[PDB]
Formats: sequence, structure tokens, C-alpha cells
Amino acid sequence: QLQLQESGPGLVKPSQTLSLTCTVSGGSISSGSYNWTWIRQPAGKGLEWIGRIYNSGSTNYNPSLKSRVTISVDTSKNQLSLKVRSVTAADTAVYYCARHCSGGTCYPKYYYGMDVWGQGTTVTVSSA
Amino acid sequence: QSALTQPPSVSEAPRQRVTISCSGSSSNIGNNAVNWYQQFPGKAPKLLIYYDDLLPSGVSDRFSGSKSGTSASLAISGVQSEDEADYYCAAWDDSLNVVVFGGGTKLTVLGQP
Amino acid sequence: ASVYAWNRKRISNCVADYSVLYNSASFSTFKCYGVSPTKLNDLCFTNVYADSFVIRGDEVRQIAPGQTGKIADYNYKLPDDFTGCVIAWNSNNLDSKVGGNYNYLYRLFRKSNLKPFERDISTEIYQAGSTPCNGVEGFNCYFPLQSYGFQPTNGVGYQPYRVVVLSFELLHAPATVCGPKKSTNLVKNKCVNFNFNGLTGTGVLTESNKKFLPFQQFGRDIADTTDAVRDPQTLEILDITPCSFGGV
Amino acid sequence: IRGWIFGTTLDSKTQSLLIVNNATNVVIKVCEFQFCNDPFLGVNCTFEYVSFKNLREFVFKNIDGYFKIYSKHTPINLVRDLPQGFSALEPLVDLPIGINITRFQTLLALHAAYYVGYLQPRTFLLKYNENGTITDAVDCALDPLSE
Ligand SMILES: *[C@@H]1O[C@H](CO)[C@@H](O[C@@H]2O[C@H](CO)[C@@H](O[C@@H]3O[C@H](CO[C@H]4O[C@H](CO)[C@@H](O)[C@H](O)[C@@H]4O)[C@@H](O)[C@H](O[C@H]4O[C@H](CO)[C@@H](O)[C@H](O)[C@@H]4O)[C@@H]3O)[C@H](O)[C@H]2NC(C)=O)[C@H](O)[C@H]1NC(C)=O
Ligand SMILES: *[C@@H]1O[C@H](CO)[C@@H](O[C@@H]2O[C@H](CO)[C@@H](O)[C@H](O)[C@H]2NC(C)=O)[C@H](O)[C@H]1NC(C)=O
Ligand SMILES: *[C@@H]1O[C@H](CO)[C@@H](O)[C@H](O)[C@H]1NC(C)=O
Ligand SMILES: *[C@@H]1O[C@H](CO)[C@@H](O)[C@H](O)[C@H]1NC(C)=O
Ligand SMILES: *[C@@H]1O[C@H](CO)[C@@H](O)[C@H](O)[C@H]1NC(C)=O
Ligand SMILES: *[C@@H]1O[C@H](CO)[C@@H](O)[C@H](O)[C@H]1NC(C)=O
Repeated sequence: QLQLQESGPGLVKPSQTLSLTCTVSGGSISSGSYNWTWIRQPAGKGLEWIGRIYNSGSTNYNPSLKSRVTISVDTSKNQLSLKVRSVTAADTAVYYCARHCSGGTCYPKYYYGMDVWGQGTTVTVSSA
Repeated sequence: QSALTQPPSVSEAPRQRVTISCSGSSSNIGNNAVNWYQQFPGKAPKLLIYYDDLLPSGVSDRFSGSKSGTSASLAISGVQSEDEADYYCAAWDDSLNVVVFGGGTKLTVLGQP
Repeated sequence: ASVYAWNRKRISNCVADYSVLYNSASFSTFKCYGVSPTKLNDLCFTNVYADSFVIRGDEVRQIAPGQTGKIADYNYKLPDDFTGCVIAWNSNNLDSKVGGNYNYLYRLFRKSNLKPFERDISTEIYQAGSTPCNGVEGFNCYFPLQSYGFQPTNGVGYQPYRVVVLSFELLHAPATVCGPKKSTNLVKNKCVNFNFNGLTGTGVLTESNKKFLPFQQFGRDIADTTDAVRDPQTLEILDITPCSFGGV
Repeated sequence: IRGWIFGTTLDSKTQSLLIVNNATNVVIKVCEFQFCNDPFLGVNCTFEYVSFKNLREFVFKNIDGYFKIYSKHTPINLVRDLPQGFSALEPLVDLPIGINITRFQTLLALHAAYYVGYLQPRTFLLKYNENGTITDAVDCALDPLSE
């Protein structure tokens, strides 16, 4: 019963900051050997890896978007959040959160595989 | 980015065999594990093949993955109506420092009425 | 045995009868490299090595020279100049349980590729990241061995297969393993082309009263030609009289 | 005397031929045996085989990797020294071991004199009787008469 629940505003205004949430249910977010990543997918196009977060804060982002993205983890609220600053129309996509296993304390032991995904929240970057 | 390249669509008859190839370079497929994901319309991608050729529990054994050199392939022996979805291959590129996804392959079973 | 801990049997000092590979049609994969199976019962070798393990159908193709993959690189590697045969058959009836047979393992990670005919059974925790593993598992610290999932309802590519790899070496040493050789019936009092333990010639084979000693196999006359031989199957002495000749 | 050891180091580092005859069982092994500082019998193997009044003569030679063993057993009645006479040794065993043998040692049963000679590329004239048994021989370099 490991499930991830995404929440965020469906509409974001251009040049402003986009903020999403990915709440983990049925367990704890800081437990196994997992890389908690963010992935967005423009409607009709392919998946795009945004970044990740591991250990106790350390992060690695996509270089094409590294300066505008921030990925944090709130252990008390048992959730990870996504921050995308100075958004444009090109940032309109369906955003997912998933966990990437990199260790031996993963259940199930799906090495290098993105085990459990979120349902996906749709972000539309437009002023109207 | 677009390192992994997949055919946009592949179609075959029911109860046939289909191969979905995934072409990359030595910086991703050559030196990193390849993961496959299945994505149905209007839903999130589902892990189909992990670590080049491993099958998760709950996924039909009609699916199988393979990898040779800088290319990977997905085989679905016994195509069924249940299998119509988008299939993406994934791998970590050492040059880009990024998990690269393919363009996706849309499987359309042909014997549909 | 598992493919990472492949078992090796040494074949030495015995006539190698390969007819158990010809007659037994119960084999799924039969491929030879460097030597032909037909021209194998008439060829000597210094030693023969029989490697045996278990893999799945998708990995049977990897047991060959010039192959890559988890099995070829991390479990069992064949050299580029390998001279032998690879045999495999579907063992789903034996190596599968209703709850999944997990007794057959395979190495999943390794810091380098195995050398030809190398057997690695170390269970050291593989370090995939910058953080060193002090024998403990966790972040970028994986157990090197993974267990196969063998179920009766598995796909043919994921069903277990028992592989036997025969390898033939020929060194600057005596060859003890050669191969059987059918014999024929013996015809007496007729001009025949005979072959006794590799010694050939033409002549009439007749009964004799020559008392050969137990260690003596061939006889010779003053001219150093062959006078008589002992039949290798029935310990009797046969005279060799060259076939009638002369002049007209 | 119940056996012989042939090899180079006799210390489990190389292959060494071991022949042991205990009561009624002849045992031949070529394992890399770890031998004692002074091997005796009290009262990675590549080959294994299991089966004064008596003179037992042997010849051990290695030609192109083949270890050839010849022997002849005959009753004698002499304690002081080797009996004088002539007797030919028939071959019994030919082991294709391919082992470089440079040293050997004997094995004594402790609660038997023995002799060690060396072979040379001499020419011999061998006399075969009517039964194919060698009954005499001439060493073609012993003296002008033999020549
Ligand atoms: C989850 O997120 C984490 C963090 O981003 C990822 O962890 C990184 O994984 C990459 C690749 O798996 C690691 O990169 C590799 O790390 C090794 C560095 O170790 C050095 O130091 C130790 C001792 O401190 C030595 O034992 C070791 O030999 C090294 O000296 C390298 O060995 C790797 O090889 C590279 O270098 C050689 C040349 O030396 C090249 O030939 C290779 O091709 C290769 O380029 C490589 O550098 C990285 O270290 C990990 N970081 C951390 C912080 O752990 C996970 O991969 C990720 N998981 C998933 C599933 O996404
Ligand atoms: C047994 O002895 C022979 C001869 O001493 C060895 O043959 C030598 O082999 C090496 C390399 O294999 C060559 O460099 C030498 O030149 C060879 N010697 C001669 C005289 O040509 C043979 O290797 C020895 N066998 C073992 C197992 O040690
Ligand atoms: C070979 O043939 C002889 C002749 O009949 C027979 O006596 C002998 O037992 C045979 N060999 C074996 C191993 O049976
Ligand atoms: C003789 O020696 C062999 C080899 O060591 C040994 O196995 C055997 O038990 C001994 N005794 C007999 C009666 O064979
Ligand atoms: C066993 O002996 C052979 C001698 O032919 C040698 O080549 C081999 O390396 C030896 N193996 C071990 C484990 O000592
Ligand atoms: C040869 O053997 C026979 C018995 O088999 C014997 O009678 C004869 O004397 C022997 N020949 C010689 C020269 O001793």
C-alpha cells in the first residue's frame, strides 16, 4: 500500500514560480535506498527527467533546467515538493513524481527501476 | 534528451511477436542499465522491464527485455488487446547526467474489429 | 549448479563416446565452435572439460564466443578462440517449483568482466556509488547475486535451461581422450586390407600356432616385415601372408 | 619396500607419481601429495588406479612424456648381493603423464636393499629364443669382442 499523492494548482502564471507537492502514503518517505525524482511530460510528447533528491537533502537536476528548479523533502509532512521558477509556455506538461531505487534496502528489490509513480498533476502555464 | 530513439508506432496481428528496439549511445545504454515503462492513455507510466531484462511481479511473462551493445529491445510474444499502450525505454546518460527517455512506441494490435 | 558457480568436470583417461549426443534428440540447443560434431569421434584431445550450469532461454544465446550480457560478462565467459560445443535443453519440468524455484542464482553486478573460463563466487557488496560499502548494503551497495524466478507458467525465454559446455584442449602433451571406433568382422583365408591397432597392410589372415607373450602385440620376420598380429578382441594369433603375386 | 615416489620437489607444489602396493592392492596416483619430511609406511589429481627370496627389478624412463615401467619377478636365494645372471624385463604399464621427473625416492615399511642405475644410449644385440623371450644380450660397447 505504497501510494504517492500529487497536489498543486492547475494554472500557474508565466514568469512566476510553480509549486507542486508529492505526498507519500503507506510508509515513510525517508526509509529505503530511493532516489525521489520528478518527471514532466508535455501532452503528446515524451517524458522529461527534471531532477532528483536523495540521502538527506543532496540533489541533482537536469542541466538544461538546473538553475530554475528546486526539489525539497519535508520529512515531518512525509512529502517531497517541486519548485519551478520563472516558468514559460514551454513548461506546460503533465508532471509526475516517482521513486528510483539505488540500493539493497528496497522492497521490492527492483534495482534501477522507478518503482511507484504518482497519478500526475496537469500544469498549464498561461495567464488566462 | 532524445538520446534514446524508438519507432513511433509498431503494429502486428494478434498472437504474433513484436520487437520494440531502443537505440542509444555508449554514454547511456552502453554503460548503464536500461529500464522499460508502459504508459496507457490518460495514466502514469508503469514499470514494465527493469535493469535491462528483469520482470516485476504482476507483469505478464509475455514481456521480455534484451540488450546488446548500445541498443536494447523489448519483445512481447503473444500480442493482445490488453497490450495497446505507449512503451518508453529509459537509461542514465553519463554525458548528460540525466535519465534519458525514448520517444515512445505505440503498440496497436491489428486484429481489432 | 548456478551459472555464477558453474561446475566443471574433468574428463581424462577414457574413450569418449559422443553417441549420447547424437542419439539423444532431447536437446534444444546444439552449437559447436572450432570443431565439428561429426568429425569428433575420430579425434584426440589432451583433456576435455565439461562445464554445467542453469540459465533461462533468453540467456542460452549468450553461451558463445564473442557474446555480451550478464551471463557472458559476469557469470560464464568463453574465449574468442573457444573450441568446443554448447548443448542446452529445456529443463522446466525439473528446475521449476509451483512457488518458484529460487535455488539457482546468478551474478548481477561486478566491477569488471570475467576472464575466459573464470568462476567468481565472491559475495562482496558491490559499490556502485561514491560511498564505500563496508560489507553492508544500502545506497549504491547491492548484493552481487540475484535469484532466478523459475515457475511452470513462465515464458519460454524465462524457463530454466540446463547447459553443458564441452571444451577441447590440445597441448604439447599426450592425448588420453580420443574417441571410440567401430570394428568390423574378421575374414580369414581371403586377401583383405587389415588395420590392427592402427597398423595397416594387405595380406591373407590365417590361424597360427605362434605363442605370443601377453605383452607382445605384433610379430616380425628377418626382413622386419609384419609376420603376425594378435586380434585385439579375441586373444588369438593370426598369421599375415601377403596376397598371392608373381608373373605371367 | 612397498612403493616409489617420482617428481621434482615432492612437497605438494608439483605433480608427483606415487605407487603404493599394500598387501594385495597396487595403488598408483599422480596427485600433488604433501609428503612427510621422511616418507615411510608403518606396519588436483589427474589419474588414479587401484588393482632374500624375491628379486623385483624395475626400469623407469620418460620418452616424449610417456612414463614406461618394466619389471620382472623371479625367485632367488641370496641375501648378500644381486644374483648373477640374465633376465629380461617385460613392459607392464605406460602412463602418458607428460611430467618432468628429475628426482625419486623409495618407500620402506617400518615396524631390504635396493640398487639405482642409469640408462645410456647404448646399442644392444638382443637374442630372442623360439618363444620370443630374450635370453642373452651383447652390449656393443663393452669391449672389442662385444663390438
Ligand atoms: C541515485 O542518486 C545517486 C546520487 O546522484 C546516484 O549515485 C551515483 O551513481 C553514479 C553512477 O552509478 C556514481 O558514479 C560512479 O561512482 C564511482 C566513484 O567512486 C570513486 O571513489 C571510490 C572511493 O571513494 C572508489 O572506490 C571508486 O573506484 C571511484 O574512485 C566511479 O567508480 C564510477 O566510475 C566512473 O569512473 C571511471 C574511471 O574511474 C569510468 O571509467 C567509469 O566509466 C565511470 O565514469 C562513477 O564515477 C556516483 O559516484 C554516485 N554518487 C553518489 C553520491 O553515490 C545513483 O546512481 C542514483 N541511482 C539511480 C537508480 O538513479
Ligand atoms: C618440462 O621440461 C621442458 C624442457 O625443459 C619444458 O619445456 C620448456 O618450456 C618453456 C615454456 O613452456 C620454454 O621456454 C623452454 O624453452 C622449454 N624447454 C626447452 C628445452 O625447449 C616444459 O615446459 C617442462 N614442463 C613443465 C610442466 O614444467
Ligand atoms: C571382449 O571380447 C572377449 C571375447 O569374447 C570377451 O571375452 C571379453 O570379455 C570382452 N570384453 C569385455 C569388457 O567384456
Ligand atoms: C592401500 O593404499 C590406498 C592408497 O592410499 C588406500 O586407499 C588403501 O586403503 C590401502 N589399503 C588397501 C588394503 O588397499
Ligand atoms: C593442477 O595440475 C595441473 C597440471 O597439469 C595444473 O595445470 C593446474 O593448474 C593445477 N591446478 C591447481 C588448482 O593446482
Ligand atoms: C616355449 O614354451 C613351451 C611351452 O609353452 C616349452 O615347452 C618350450 O621349451 C619353450 N621354449 C624354450 C626355448 O624354452
